[PDB]
Amino acid sequence: IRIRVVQMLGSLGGQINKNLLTVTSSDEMMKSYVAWDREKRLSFAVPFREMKPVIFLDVFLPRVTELALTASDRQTKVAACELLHSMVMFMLGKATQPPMYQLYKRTFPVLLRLACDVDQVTRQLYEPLVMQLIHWFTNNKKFESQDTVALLEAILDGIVDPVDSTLRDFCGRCIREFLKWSIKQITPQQQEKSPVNTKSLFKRLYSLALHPNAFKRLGASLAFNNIYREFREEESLVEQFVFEALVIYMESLALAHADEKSLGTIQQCCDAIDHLCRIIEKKHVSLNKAKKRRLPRGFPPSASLCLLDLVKWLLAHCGRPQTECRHKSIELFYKFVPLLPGNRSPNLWLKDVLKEEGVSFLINTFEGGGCGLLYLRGPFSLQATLCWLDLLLAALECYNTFIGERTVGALQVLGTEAQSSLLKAVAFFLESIAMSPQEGERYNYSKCTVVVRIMEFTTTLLNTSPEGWKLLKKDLCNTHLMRVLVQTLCEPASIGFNIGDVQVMAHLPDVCVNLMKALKMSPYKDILETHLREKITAQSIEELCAVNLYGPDAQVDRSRLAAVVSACKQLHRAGLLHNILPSQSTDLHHSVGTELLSLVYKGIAPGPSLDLSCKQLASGLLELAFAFGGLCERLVSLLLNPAVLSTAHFSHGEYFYSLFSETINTELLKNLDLAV
Amino acid sequence: EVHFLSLATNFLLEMTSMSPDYPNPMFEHPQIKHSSLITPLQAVAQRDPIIAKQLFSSLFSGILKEMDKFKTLSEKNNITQKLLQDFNRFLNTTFSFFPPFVSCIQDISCQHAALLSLDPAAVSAGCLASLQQPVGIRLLEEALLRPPDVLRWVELAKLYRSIGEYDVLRGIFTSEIGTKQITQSALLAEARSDYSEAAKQYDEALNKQDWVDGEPTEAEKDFWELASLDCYNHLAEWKSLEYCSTASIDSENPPDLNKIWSEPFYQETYLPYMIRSKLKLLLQGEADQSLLTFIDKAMHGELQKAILELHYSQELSLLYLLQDDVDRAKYYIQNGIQSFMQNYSSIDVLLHQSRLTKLQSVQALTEIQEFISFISKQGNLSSQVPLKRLLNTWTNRYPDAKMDPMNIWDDIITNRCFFLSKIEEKLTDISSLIRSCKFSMKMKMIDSARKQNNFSLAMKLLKELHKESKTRDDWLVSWVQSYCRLSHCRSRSQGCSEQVLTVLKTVSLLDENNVSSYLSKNILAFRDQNILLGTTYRIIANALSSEPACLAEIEEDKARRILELDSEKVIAGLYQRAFQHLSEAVQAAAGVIDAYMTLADFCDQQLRKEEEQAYPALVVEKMLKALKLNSNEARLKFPRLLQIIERYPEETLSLMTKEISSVPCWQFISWISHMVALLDKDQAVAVQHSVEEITDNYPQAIVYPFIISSESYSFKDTSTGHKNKEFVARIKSKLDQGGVIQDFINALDQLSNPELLFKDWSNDVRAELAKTPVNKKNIEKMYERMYAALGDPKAPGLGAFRRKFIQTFGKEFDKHFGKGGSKLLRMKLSDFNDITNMLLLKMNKDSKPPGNLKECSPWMSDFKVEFLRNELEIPGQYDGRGKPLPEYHVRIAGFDERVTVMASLRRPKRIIIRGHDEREHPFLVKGGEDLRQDQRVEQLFQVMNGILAQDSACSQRALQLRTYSVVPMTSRLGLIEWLENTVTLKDLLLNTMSQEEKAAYLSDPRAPPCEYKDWLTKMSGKHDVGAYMLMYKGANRTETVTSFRKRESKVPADLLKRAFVRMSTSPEAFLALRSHFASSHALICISHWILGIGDRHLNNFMVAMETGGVIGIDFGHAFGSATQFLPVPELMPFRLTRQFINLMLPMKETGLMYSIMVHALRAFRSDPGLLTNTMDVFVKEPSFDWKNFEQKMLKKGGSWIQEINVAEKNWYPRQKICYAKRKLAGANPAVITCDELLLGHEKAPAFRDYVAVARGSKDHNIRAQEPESGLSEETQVKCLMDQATDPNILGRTWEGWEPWM
Repeated sequence: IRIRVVQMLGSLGGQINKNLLTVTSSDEMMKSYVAWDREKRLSFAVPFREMKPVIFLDVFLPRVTELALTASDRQTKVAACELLHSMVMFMLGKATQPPMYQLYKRTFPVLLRLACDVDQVTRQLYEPLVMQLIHWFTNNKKFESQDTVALLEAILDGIVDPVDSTLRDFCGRCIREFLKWSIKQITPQQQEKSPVNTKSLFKRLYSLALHPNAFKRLGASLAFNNIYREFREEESLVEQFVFEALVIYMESLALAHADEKSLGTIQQCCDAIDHLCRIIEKKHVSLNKAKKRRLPRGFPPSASLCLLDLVKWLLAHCGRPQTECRHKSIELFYKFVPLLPGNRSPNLWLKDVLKEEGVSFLINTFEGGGCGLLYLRGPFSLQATLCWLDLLLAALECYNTFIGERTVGALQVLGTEAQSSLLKAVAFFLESIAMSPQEGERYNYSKCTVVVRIMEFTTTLLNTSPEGWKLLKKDLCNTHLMRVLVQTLCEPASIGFNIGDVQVMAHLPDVCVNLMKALKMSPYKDILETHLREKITAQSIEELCAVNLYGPDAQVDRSRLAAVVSACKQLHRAGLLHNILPSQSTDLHHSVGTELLSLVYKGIAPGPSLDLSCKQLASGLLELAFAFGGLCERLVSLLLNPAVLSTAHFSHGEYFYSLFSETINTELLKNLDLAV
Repeated sequence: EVHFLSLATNFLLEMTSMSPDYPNPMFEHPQIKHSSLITPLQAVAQRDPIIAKQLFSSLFSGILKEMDKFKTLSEKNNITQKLLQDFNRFLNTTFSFFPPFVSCIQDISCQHAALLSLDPAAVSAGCLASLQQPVGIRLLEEALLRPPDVLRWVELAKLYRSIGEYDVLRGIFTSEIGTKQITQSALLAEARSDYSEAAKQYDEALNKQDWVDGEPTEAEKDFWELASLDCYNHLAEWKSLEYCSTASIDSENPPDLNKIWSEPFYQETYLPYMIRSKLKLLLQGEADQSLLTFIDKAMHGELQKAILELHYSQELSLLYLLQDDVDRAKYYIQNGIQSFMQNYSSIDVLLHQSRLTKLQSVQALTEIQEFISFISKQGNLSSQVPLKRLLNTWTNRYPDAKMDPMNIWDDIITNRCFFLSKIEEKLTDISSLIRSCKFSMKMKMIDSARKQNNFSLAMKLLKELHKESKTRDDWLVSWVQSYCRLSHCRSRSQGCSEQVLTVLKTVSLLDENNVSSYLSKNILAFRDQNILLGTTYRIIANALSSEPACLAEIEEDKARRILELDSEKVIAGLYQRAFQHLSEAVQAAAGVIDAYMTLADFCDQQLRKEEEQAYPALVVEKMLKALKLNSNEARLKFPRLLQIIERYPEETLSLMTKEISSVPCWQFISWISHMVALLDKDQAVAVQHSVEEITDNYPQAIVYPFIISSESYSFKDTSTGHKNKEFVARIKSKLDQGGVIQDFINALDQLSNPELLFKDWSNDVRAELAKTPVNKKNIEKMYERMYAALGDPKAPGLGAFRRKFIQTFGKEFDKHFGKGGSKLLRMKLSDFNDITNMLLLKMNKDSKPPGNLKECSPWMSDFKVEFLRNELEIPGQYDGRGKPLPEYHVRIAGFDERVTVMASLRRPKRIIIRGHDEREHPFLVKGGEDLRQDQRVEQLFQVMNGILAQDSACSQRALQLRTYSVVPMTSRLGLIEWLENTVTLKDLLLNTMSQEEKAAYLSDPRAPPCEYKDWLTKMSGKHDVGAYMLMYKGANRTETVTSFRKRESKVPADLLKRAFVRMSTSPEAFLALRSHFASSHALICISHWILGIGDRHLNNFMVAMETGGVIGIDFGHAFGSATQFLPVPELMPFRLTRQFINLMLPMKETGLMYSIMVHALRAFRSDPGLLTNTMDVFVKEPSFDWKNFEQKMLKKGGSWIQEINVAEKNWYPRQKICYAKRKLAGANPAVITCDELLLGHEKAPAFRDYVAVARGSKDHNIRAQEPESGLSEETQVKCLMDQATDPNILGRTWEGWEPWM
């Protein structure tokens, strides 16, 4: 390896080669090549028989401290850990008879990195040491001095950092020990002054929490998941801070809008707020009063903040375009309405205030401040367009639960008597919805995440009160919505659905079919029939079902067949296939089904090789061919056949049974007593 | 010896078991037994060597400290002599060198009394081979503090010669091994890369005969031989190197054998040049046959084999490839790569330039490996395409120009041509591509060697290739073009006499063939030929126009050839020849930028000569058609256009509009505060379309330059100047649509301190109305700016917001602003501002400056960015130098909840804001300071260290001026970048003092403050300023000098040395902390003098405690203005005081703070004039007139109050460029201070004593014994360093400038 390093470094050039060493030479190395404290301490006096000279025990601290982390020999690693533990005990015993916090600030953030590293015996050591000196430092014999703040900032600088995921969950346990011993010892006749007290730690938590860094909110949520086991199981301390700061945890959750799904911050903040909403419904189901309460960030000031303004702030921020906050605020709205002293329900409440506070008042808190330009028909990702799309999605998913529940009606909220802007906004959206490459698909994903919500809204509006059909217009009953529906039915490689995902590709044929079933009961099934009766006809099938199928054509003809195969299978799940394609004026036996079965039977006759996707296509086609009618007697008659297929001559029926052998059997077992 | 330190501490610690103290020595509750620490301490020592070395080296000095109570005086001397003999025996007797043992004995030696005189020729031979040089260097220097005292300098030179560091090497060869007068004039002419005069005046000193004036000792009698060997080695002088290496040991015809193997001093410094030169001479084609037999006769034994295999081995691989046994060479080159890895792994990691000189040979090693592994396949030569791709990857891979010294270039070129000749034998178009590759690589070698000032190495390569360059036409024209470039460049250093004589000879050579039917078909080199001849006629016409008629006298044929092409009608004709040959090529990639810019600069300098034809029609088109392309040299010359168009308004204006409207609209963002200031100036229609274009595309980079240019723009009423105020209204109305940038600036205004703002307004009104109260309505036009910021608690609400400071100040001043509303709003008297001052002394004793939080300006404390409402985009990007990307500048995302005041007069504030890129950026805010001065001088520092990174001799040292950032958002409000972990120089030198040194320095009747003040009284009589006006005629020369030494000698000496030893605590790190401080301080002391900056007191130097390098801040007096306009002038060019000298002991000042200065000044005054142009178009800006300068000087309270009466007209922004151009083009730095003390202190009372002290004495100082003009760099910096420390000067200077420290 080293010879290869020098060979490549030689052939790498001459103007490139000296990039190697010349980074800075002073980044991390010139913090190890400097002193730790100016005036030395720790005079050790090795006792001989008569002399006793003095040895300064600092000059081999920054080499012991580097041996004890990456030694690569467990014969010197345990030696350095034993020497470092004895040296820590000596330097702790010296200062209790010489200020050395400039030594503490560099010898404390190595004890944690030792105490939770890998090895078990150096975990049996340094875990009770750093769990004991927390108990010593959090005592009144060394309270409020500058030495404890070094330990506390050592803990917090542990808890927020790149890559030390074995250490962050240890710093959580240190904060839990800190909180326990910081009320186990300090007495309330003197617990009113400390700037490292409980409430100072809480303000430190919130000032950590509203931070644009990715990690300084993950640190706050790990702190709260470790302190929710306390802060509820004792009294006379709970009703002040965090029962206001629930909104600041929710606002940090809102601030975590576009970090990453794979970071691990949303799963922590959701549990962080839920661990407290499971205690607001254990005491504030009973404890409700106008006591002296503390104001959080945002609300108007008063003398009490009991519950009723929290839900009003929620219902004023349920159209907030930060999605993971919007979901939690709607959910908390539903599980926070039935706790008024009237023991109410949503169905009384929202209409009960809509009758007496203005019809547009519950409109503008749905459309938001983004109700109010053909420069976007070129498919691109200008940051104004994406933010307007986010506003539209907020306006779209606000209604999707209030209409779907029995809280409000449908023609009550919408209609001609209000003159809102969403009904016009979706029609503005449905003009160029179907239309620097590195930012195009970024626009395409957020364009495609809203047509599914449009389809779900069109589904959920009808099937809750089917007497308000005609309040919608007819552009959605025209060649825009019934164009994009045929696009997401057959070939949605056009409107922007890229494949390479796994969520939306799996969620298309669960919403297309439920939308179609939400339209066959609708009176305008005829627009669907007259549109879809033009693309999947018999002549289009026989022009798709060609005469040359198994050759060098890889993508083209098998894809063009599989599109309409998937389309008709979605139709058969929908229960709308005889409302599209009827047979000839004959018996049951659908002529396209008999044609498909005869096609696959006579294809494998020679004039044949195979593949994997060719057999997948053949199995899908032969599975569709039984979905039309009864047809099983024809299938058994096909199976018992005495033909002879010669080859440079086996049976000509066992081959056709032997290839498929699963679709045939699961079709024969679909109907009993007329098969056997 | 690998285990001796562990065994020593084992035996030294075993006997404490028979000692009665193991009685739980912590003896309390939170203990540890005494056996629980001393047992693992010796258990860890026998595993790794470094902590064992530390244990032994501490316990030894502990024992010797404890021995000094008993064991009385007579015995300690014998014990220490025994230990000295033992350590001598150790160093002489050790066999396999161990680094943490050799360092251990040389560490415990250097901390005790008698052990210092160890073995001054065994220390060097041990440290040079164990690769532990820093500690021996420190040991020898500590022995040279507190003949044997000359050989010590020889071995210190031998140590410093191996780790680069050649400046400190030549700093002892002219001060200690000296006292003659050929070594000085040879080392001065080998300091610059001039390796022919210093290798021609060593033979003249080594073949001396008489010399009865003091015969030179045998310390330099061999040093002359060694240095002549080196200065023969650097340039390609092979045959005269073997002779001077072998012809001083034995007889004449070579007996070279065990002669050199015996007397091992003969083996060290005479072998490698010999084998190197013999191998190099064999590599070109001879028989030689003399080192082969010596190698084969030395290929026996252990001593004569285990050194020649251990050290070199690469010459052995080349030699056995020459004898053609390949696997022998393969074994030796594999040992060579293993040897290189073993060498590199032991150098301490911050010892730079040693690692570079080790890293610069792996290319040659892998080239030999590539050649063997190419030739070791039989079917590899079955075609020519492996050879073709081989030649392609060889040609693509060069060592770089300008950063690799020329022996490495010759190594790669010699090995490549030898490999090509061997392949040319082993494989037999094909025999033309080999020759073409050879010739092209040699031409790249010559073009690299011309750049870094190796001209003697250039000329021999020119003449060596010259016989080959006849077979074609393109090769000959490229050769004569390279010759013309060489003779163009090498004539810039020679004086005014020989300049015309050496550039005339590169004219007539070109009359031969590169014209015989070649300049009609090809057109590419057709332009370059005309460029070269035009520049040659430019040089000739520029030469004798400086000194007019004495120069065209001494020469017959030269004068006839000059007058062939009176006495003015030949100069005008030569200028005509230059202009015609420059207009040939423009009418005839990246080659058009040269052809444009030569004509551009020639016509510009001819116009600046002429101001004391159709040239403005040729300047603008030919410049802007290159500025349309990316051209950084043309990018800095835009205000030359904005001056030529103003002073030449008749023609070339619609031309200017038509050219400037068709351009990339992003190459003006650096010059935007000129173009937005030209709006109020007439003829602004040339700059409207580009400004509207940039405010359409990049609307953020024009905001803060527009606020100040719209803060004062009073138009005209003529017909061409009516639409301009509407255009200003158009840009103002289309900019700042969100109303948020104004809120940002308003919040930053609310952040600052108003208590000094009221003081600034008080001095403004008491300086405005106190001349004559006939000035119309100005107090009534300026009182609203006071009343908006201060007054009722509703005016800040209507301006920006409520303040926590206005709650205690605007609420307070309602009971004394009643007097304001009564009389101060309608004052018109200027008779009593003591009423303001008695309230002003109340406004500081009951006030609360510490606002303690961010909540003083709550717009930023609750930011919460939500949508597109003109997001802020943190102030300070858009540097220029290319197309911006306005999406990836870090948008602002939060303000941190902690402010910190600073320690100054004004106490500015610090903010800790966050970026959307998750980092935190700190910054510092300045309330009430104009900052278009510091922004301009940072632009000067950027152009200065853009110059500095192209001279090779400063690029190899890696000299850069470390800049910073300032943003002037509006007037009186700007952001300035704060740096992390830096300490002011005064704070370093004041913390490093011990507890009684500092306290008895501050509070003391004998202190150098109070002694200097009592000296001021006893020479003059009063106790104020004007005592300086009496002192210059109140004391003679030889009294102040002794009185200055007597109070200088009361400060401790080793204070910066103690500061760098307190924090380094590693002998390796101390070296590269001292050296970087010295290098950076040398560079800023020569860069503060070209543009003369004064007021260089203690707190305007900030050092960085992670690598020890100074930063210069607080740019008060920009051009020469500290000695013009202060009452008591200052006369020193920079600050080189006592401590900056006592850091460098025992070396004298000519070692490190001198060669940096010489190379930097040679880098500066060898330019086309970009620094002069940029200083000119800086000083020709109408924003810093006499009013703005006195308003700037009145910001602090101090020595400048009033009393000019002359300087309203004596500002003179042409004489400052005249004087800076003079002391850039060679001027005695006692004459510039003379003239600039005349021009401000003419008809002063004590003017004669000022001009006497600035002149010299002609007894002591070299600055009085030199011509006032026409000097050179080394003598210029010599009299400069003399004037920086002349104790007559420093005895009489300002008491806060701190001359005694």
